[PDB]
Amino acid sequence: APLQLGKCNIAGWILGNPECESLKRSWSYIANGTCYPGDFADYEELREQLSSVSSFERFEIFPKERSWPKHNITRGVTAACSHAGKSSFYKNLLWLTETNGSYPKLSKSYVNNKEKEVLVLWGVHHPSNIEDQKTLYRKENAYVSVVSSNYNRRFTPEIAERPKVRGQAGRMNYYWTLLEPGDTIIFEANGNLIAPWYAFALSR
Repeated sequence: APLQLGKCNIAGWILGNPECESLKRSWSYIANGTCYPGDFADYEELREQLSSVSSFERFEIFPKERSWPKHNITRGVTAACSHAGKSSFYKNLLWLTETNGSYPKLSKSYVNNKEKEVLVLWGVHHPSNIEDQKTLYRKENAYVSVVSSNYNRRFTPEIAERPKVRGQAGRMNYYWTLLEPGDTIIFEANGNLIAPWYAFALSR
């Protein structure tokens, strides 16, 4: 039987758009997208990845309140993702910002210790201007590094004046990779990382 996303699409569901329900289960096919504007890398491949699963589990990959002691985990909400008439954010990601005047370099790793695949999603924030970049990340030049046994990318914030989309001039790109059992993913960044908070374990 199909997975019913109702008002949402796969992007809004899998990122955790606050308007979208967060779920083990299975389905044969899949029947509010990104509340923050941006590009979703490999989106159609992800739709196909998720099209039929035999067990699916949402799990807290990086516990929000215990993982990021040198960064701010609470101001990272936006009117673009509002909920209960208040600013909010994707339920599966975490918008890290500076604390105490600094955004130190972070380094965070996860090993898939399960006996099935793990789907990890993250984002990179692209401010519209350099003043907002400095306000949030305390430096004009930042990087996000994501490495696993078969994935290696370094992301550079693209700062540029852009049309307002859903009220926002900034953007947020979304990315993902899969981890087989025993594979390790490492996040390194000194700004702009929208960190994993919940990830997914699934089987084909």
